[PDB]
Amino acid sequence: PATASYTWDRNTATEEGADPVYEETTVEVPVDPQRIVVFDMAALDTIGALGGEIAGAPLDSVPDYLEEYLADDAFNAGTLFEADLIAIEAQQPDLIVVGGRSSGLWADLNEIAPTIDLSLRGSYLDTLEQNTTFLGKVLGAEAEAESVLAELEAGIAEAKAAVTEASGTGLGIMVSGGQLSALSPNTGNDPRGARGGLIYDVFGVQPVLEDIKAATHGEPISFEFLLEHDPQWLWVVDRDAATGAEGAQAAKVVLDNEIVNRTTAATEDHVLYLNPTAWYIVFGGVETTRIMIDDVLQVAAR
Repeated sequence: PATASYTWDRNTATEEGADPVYEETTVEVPVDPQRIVVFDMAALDTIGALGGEIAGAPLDSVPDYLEEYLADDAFNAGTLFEADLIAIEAQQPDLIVVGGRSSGLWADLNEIAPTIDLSLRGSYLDTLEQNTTFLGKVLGAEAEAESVLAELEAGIAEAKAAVTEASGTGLGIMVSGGQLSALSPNTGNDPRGARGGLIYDVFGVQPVLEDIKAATHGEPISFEFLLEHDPQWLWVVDRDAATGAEGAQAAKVVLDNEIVNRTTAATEDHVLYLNPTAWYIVFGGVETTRIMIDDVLQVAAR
């Protein structure tokens, strides 16, 4: 009937737009927990992949590829941002897992049952390894955790090889509301920007500019930006697809314009679309990382 001690540097800020202030926190998590409530899809992902089952979750947000890991009678815990604390309290969970968008809900949830925050810390890759190992200990699935990490390391290396063999320069963009935002390699340990940098930081695409963030100003880029710097490969994340934005046109059609069609990437069939839900909503987790690996491996085929 053991517990496992979890200690991390918690962002005490509740807005995710606020300058973080980190404070070390420890929580005693029960081993082999029997009613887990998860708000962070990436933790939901990994818990499923190690053989677990989710008892409660923001159901309206669970991606179809993770739907299978819900309990047959799983209850709705809230949304990605907000908790139904009366429902949850009634449901008497024994472990609650929070992260990212739900990071701020930590203190309220922890009053109900031991809650851990598996927000991204530092490296996407460091987070993948730590969270998966830890959850392994919680679920009594240490062997499975060792195994999926081995698989994921081999898959990631496979994709990096594919990217290297494609060579060239690349640019990651995120389309939202007909607008374009340049993705940039993550500079610093700032975990706000780890997601954008994934394509460069984990998979090794060489950036079209040695300092994209600089040239970008932080402001959206024009179609003319693509044409100017003309990356060999263009990696596209349709953010509106992932968030359920109404009246939004698909990334594909947004990029179907006289300017972009003159781009090297377009004329050479070097525009690759990444899975919006995986790359933008979930961003972490075992099955999600596999989806990423398959997405990157598309360069091999072009």
